[PDB]
Amino acid sequence: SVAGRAQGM
Repeated sequence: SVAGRAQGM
């Protein structure tokens, strides 16, 4: 999900 890039990991 995009939540993986929400922080940049």
